[PDB]
Amino acid sequence: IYVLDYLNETQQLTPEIKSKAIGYLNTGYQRQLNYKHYDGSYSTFGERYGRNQGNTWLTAFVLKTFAQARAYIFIDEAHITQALIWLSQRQKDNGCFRSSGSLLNNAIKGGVEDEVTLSAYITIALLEIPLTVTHPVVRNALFCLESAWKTAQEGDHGSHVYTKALLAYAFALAGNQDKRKEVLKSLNEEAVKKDNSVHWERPQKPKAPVGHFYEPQAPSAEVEMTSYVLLAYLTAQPAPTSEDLTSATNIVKWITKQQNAQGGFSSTQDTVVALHALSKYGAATFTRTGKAAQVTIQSSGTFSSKFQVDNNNRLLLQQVSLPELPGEYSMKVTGEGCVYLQTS
Amino acid sequence: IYVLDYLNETQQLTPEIKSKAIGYLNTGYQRQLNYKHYDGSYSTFGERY
Amino acid sequence: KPQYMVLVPSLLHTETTEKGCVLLSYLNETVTVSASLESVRGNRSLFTDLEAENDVLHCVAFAVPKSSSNEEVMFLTVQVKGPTQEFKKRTTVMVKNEDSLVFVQTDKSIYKPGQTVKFRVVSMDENFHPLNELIPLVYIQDPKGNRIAQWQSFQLEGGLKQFSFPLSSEPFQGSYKVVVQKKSGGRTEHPFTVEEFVLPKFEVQVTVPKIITILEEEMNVSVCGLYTYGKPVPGHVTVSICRKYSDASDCHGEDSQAFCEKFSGQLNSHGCFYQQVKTKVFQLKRKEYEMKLHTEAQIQEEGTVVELTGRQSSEITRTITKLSFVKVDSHFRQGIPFFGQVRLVDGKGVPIPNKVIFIRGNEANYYSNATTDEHGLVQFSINTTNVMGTSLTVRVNYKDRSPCYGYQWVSEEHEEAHHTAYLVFSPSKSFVHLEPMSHELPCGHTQTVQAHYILNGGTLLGLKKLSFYYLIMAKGGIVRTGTHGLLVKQEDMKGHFSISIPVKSDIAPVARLLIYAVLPTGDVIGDSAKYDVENCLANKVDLSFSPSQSLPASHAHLRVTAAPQSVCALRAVDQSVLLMKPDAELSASSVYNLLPEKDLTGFPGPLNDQDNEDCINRHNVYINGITYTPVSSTNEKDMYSFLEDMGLKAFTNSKIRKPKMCPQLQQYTVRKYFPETWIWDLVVVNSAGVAEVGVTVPDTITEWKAGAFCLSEDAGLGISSTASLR
Amino acid sequence: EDCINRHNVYINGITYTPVSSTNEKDMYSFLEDMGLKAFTNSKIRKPKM
Ligand SMILES: *[C@@H]1O[C@H](CO)[C@@H](O[C@@H]2O[C@H](CO)[C@@H](O)[C@H](O)[C@H]2NC(C)=O)[C@H](O)[C@H]1NC(C)=O
Ligand SMILES: *[C@H]1O[C@H](CO)[C@@H](O[C@@H]2O[C@H](CO)[C@@H](O)[C@H](O)[C@H]2NC(C)=O)[C@H](O)[C@H]1NC(C)=O
Ligand SMILES: *[C@@H]1O[C@H](CO)[C@@H](O)[C@H](O)[C@H]1NC(C)=O
Ligand SMILES: *[C@@H]1O[C@H](CO)[C@@H](O)[C@H](O)[C@H]1NC(C)=O
Ligand SMILES: *[C@@H]1O[C@H](CO)[C@@H](O)[C@H](O)[C@H]1NC(C)=O
Ligand SMILES: *[C@@H]1O[C@H](CO)[C@@H](O)[C@H](O)[C@H]1NC(C)=O
Ligand SMILES: *[C@@H]1O[C@H](CO)[C@@H](O)[C@H](O)[C@H]1NC(C)=O
Repeated sequence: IYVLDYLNETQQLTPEIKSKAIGYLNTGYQRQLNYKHYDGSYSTFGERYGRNQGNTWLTAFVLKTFAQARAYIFIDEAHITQALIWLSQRQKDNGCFRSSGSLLNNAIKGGVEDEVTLSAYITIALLEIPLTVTHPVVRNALFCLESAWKTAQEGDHGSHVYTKALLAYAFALAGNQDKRKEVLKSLNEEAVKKDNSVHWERPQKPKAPVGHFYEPQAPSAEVEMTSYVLLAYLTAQPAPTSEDLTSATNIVKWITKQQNAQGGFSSTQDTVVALHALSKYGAATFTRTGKAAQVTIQSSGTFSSKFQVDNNNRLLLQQVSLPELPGEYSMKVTGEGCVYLQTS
Repeated sequence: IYVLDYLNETQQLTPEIKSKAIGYLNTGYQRQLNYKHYDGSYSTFGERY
Repeated sequence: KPQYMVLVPSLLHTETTEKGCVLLSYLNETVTVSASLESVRGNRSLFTDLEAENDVLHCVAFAVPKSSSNEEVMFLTVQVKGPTQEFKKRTTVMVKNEDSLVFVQTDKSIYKPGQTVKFRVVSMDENFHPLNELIPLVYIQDPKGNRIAQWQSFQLEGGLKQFSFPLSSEPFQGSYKVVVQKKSGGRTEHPFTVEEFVLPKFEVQVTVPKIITILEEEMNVSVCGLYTYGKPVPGHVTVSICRKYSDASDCHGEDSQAFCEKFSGQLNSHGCFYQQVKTKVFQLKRKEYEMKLHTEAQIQEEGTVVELTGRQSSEITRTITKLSFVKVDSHFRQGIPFFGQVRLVDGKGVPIPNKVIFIRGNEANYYSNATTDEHGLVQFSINTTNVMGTSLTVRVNYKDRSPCYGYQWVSEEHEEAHHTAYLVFSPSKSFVHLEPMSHELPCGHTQTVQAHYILNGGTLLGLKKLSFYYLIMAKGGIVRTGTHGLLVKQEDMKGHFSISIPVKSDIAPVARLLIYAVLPTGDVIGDSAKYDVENCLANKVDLSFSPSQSLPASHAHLRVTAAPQSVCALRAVDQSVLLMKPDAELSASSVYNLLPEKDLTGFPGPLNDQDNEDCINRHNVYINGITYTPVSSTNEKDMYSFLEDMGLKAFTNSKIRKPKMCPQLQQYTVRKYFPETWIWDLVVVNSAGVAEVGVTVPDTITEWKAGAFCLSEDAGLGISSTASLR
Repeated sequence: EDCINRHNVYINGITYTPVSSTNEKDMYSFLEDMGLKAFTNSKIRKPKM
């Protein structure tokens, strides 16, 4: 679904791949209905085994996918409603709903299973649905988030990144401009930025021992979390600003560099969230009608240059040198269509 | 499908029965795809044989 | 600890008011509760609040409007805010755009050509107070799937309306219908036949066992044909008592009828005919099925024969000597004697006196004898200090159908009293069970139930006295409430205490009473109850008439009593077609079973439950003593469960639910006037009861089924009796 | 012969519990691993059911 949206938003698509993907989507949808619970919950096996209860994160993952799938193809609201009320039912008074661990693999999920991170992924998956912040469930969710954020902020460690990033993204979905400002500032403090981009990572050397093959029982989940960081940068109530877009550009450069030649990315979660992030980026940046951009560079030593950008040369890298020692290079852009301007 | 048409032609319908029938239709469609042939033909059992 | 408890039926009838209760106690009185019933999807919010104090129960009746969908779920949250305390708890509530309960009533059941049908329609809400409302549609339908008449978009103002429609001279014959359609899409029906016929002037009636069994050599039978003014009729009688389903093929011209025995009689001038028959020709055995009796009186000087089908279902039952329960506690407890009262009957339904029996209480090892008294009753008592779940049985004979049970070609059995009971969870080791009057409950009267409260240690620290709180639930909602506090003995177990309560009305044919006592330590006990409330109405009503008279004796009266400002629907009908064919389910029982959701018992389906998190599962179960041993789930009754089968749901903090651990993580001079009707009208009841003047129809002699159906906004509806005017 | 089987293992508390045998070292087992045998009256062997 997320690659469907990537294709349709970048416009590199066709009705054939479209129809084949649509068939895939209906097929996977129904084969997934064949695993859920009578209450509406969802399990790995589920049906044909009466003694069972579903998992939370899995129900949330299927909910998010049902959301965007509704966004593209048809799907019924009753299933998402039932899974939603199920998510509510598990919630505590002020604590957030528990983890009814009924999975088979920790690779499918990129998080650490913590109630904090779990509830964060859940409530953000909620907020991707058009959901009022005034809702009870979300009200309690934000309460959890604020609490957990303060505990991890004032604390010298709350994993420092993944928790904090997911919290940031959910806080952005709320409306708490100040809160998202402070948290993104904090994540920006602990930076893994590089020669021409930015990203984030887990501690890189866990304090306690680890396994052998690729750090087993630890996917290390850098792409998905960086993608969520990006996603958090991309969302304001009227439209984002410039500086969030620059940060987004850098982290997206890292993202696209971190893509696997086999296709997708190192897993399914990170692939999904990364494609969601890039889709939202292009929805912001990649305008399909803005096609008349004109750039004009002017420098105090009468060093003037001019460039044009349109659809035909959309992917063009127009490069030009800059000889003057004291650089006072005034860029001036006009027209339509976003432009990235990388100087070194 | 034909009763769907009947309801929607006579106008004695609603979006609820509509959506439930739509789900039935997709489900039966796919469960039927699970019986066809690789050439495109269709059999009672078909697949897994 | 400071304590609260808020309670409400899990269902919500919308577009009206619904009651819910709250209890509060033990400190920081200045508290504010608030219920928020919210439509999750999209958004809706209905907000309700109250400010309250300690040691008080109070119930608020919040109202709900209509919605978009017919039936929905809603998040009900509740917030308790005391000056130094806060608590919040939510759940799912079933909301439903209830369909008003409505119906019809005709002038007559059957019709002949040239006449006009006349009927009326009625509607009401949960409360049987009348309801004024616009109806989308009602219509009359002709048997071919085609329509004959229709009326649309009409508003009830007295909570009812009347309509008529004339029939042609040569329409279609058969079972015509009338139908109503409501704005919800709900539809209702009331049939009526249409055909030619003659007016009867007598009715045959048999007397015979309504229930006949195996061990029967003979049978009393009698034939009595009532007449006009119930007078004796002379002529001829012939009955055809019959068994059915012989070895015939029920096909190829083979009559399925088994032995049909025919008895003639000359129906005498005075009195009625009798006959004692012998059942040897019937072979009251395995493969000779139920008993139909078709009695045909040919009245003389007309040649006119009419039949009655009778006692078709005379239960020739295998289960002979069937004893019974009456008042069985469903439950027992580890610290108590329970005493079941148990009647004994057999066959016809007559109790046997002085008959020994054996009573086996298993997992109490209580094998005790008793006997049947004049009423077949035994009140066996069993002390209970024992294991989890108890089984109980009683017999008069042993655990087998002693005479020739194994042949595959046998027809006999004997009932066995069977019953099972589970105990409460009471970690306090205190509990309150109730001794009820568990049988038929009259109306308009007070009754005292009694209660066996017991207190492990009493209040541990607490204060001196304690409190009990009882609720009487009706029609899936709430009706009545109260409480009672009592000074506790210092550290001791006090057993008995009674509670009286009124049975005026306003309560379902079931009355779900419960009670619960509360402990400042955060603890609680209680117990439910059930009373088969006799079908009985709030608004009393009555009828009368100036008495019977002669043939054209025009001036007659009808009178009715009801509430001082009301109306009544008055159906006097010449009882000949009604003699020919009866009415249809017209009674208070009609009103009652027409109700939607008689009993709220258990939550609905779409909502499952609300789970909690406490898992006491040890790594190893830590079973000190002689040996170790694993974990397992129990099976026993709970307060959460008491309030579930009660029907409602509640929020609190105390230990209500048992600490069910989490499952295992391990995985892989006269001029005739119209007959067939006398009076069909509406009338108004002043503040002194009404009295109208009916007008004696001539040239007609039968019963006069008078029917009174009254209505007032204040007292609700009323159903008065079958007064004749012979 | 000292079989200690209750009808059920008789827990009052969170729930009831089932039966199971144990696994721990014993004086009888001490003397068996010793390689010898003996006769007494006291409780040496665990009260196996
Ligand atoms: C394809 O991607 C576009 C990117 O804008 C999505 O947005 C739609 O663009 C089409 C262009 O014709 C508009 O007509 C729609 O109003 C836009 N909004 C929609 C339809 O969601 C669009 O979702 C995708 N599909 C298309 C091309 O409509
Ligand atoms: C069933 O009912 C309608 C009745 O007209 C069917 O016909 C369609 O009506 C729509 C009305 O806008 C036309 O635009 C279509 O051209 C008609 N043919 C279609 C849509 O197949 C239609 O088959 C069904 N659904 C409706 C109500 O359109
Ligand atoms: C839902 O939210 C809006 C927010 O302004 C509120 O005004 C509205 O009354 C609510 N209910 C409906 C049906 O829109
Ligand atoms: C209730 O009041 C007492 C005294 O003011 C206070 O100590 C307590 O914290 C309050 N809240 C409780 C018992 O929850
Ligand atoms: C009914 O049967 C009994 C014998 O069982 C007999 O004595 C009696 O006369 C019969 N008739 C009536 C009215 O009891
Ligand atoms: C049943 O017990 C009573 C004593 O309580 C005894 O009289 C009676 O004989 C016993 N039953 C039989 C069949 O003897
Ligand atoms: C009930 O029976 C048990 C048997 O031990 C006894 O302990 C208890 O005192 C009896 N209670 C009575 C007769 O009230």
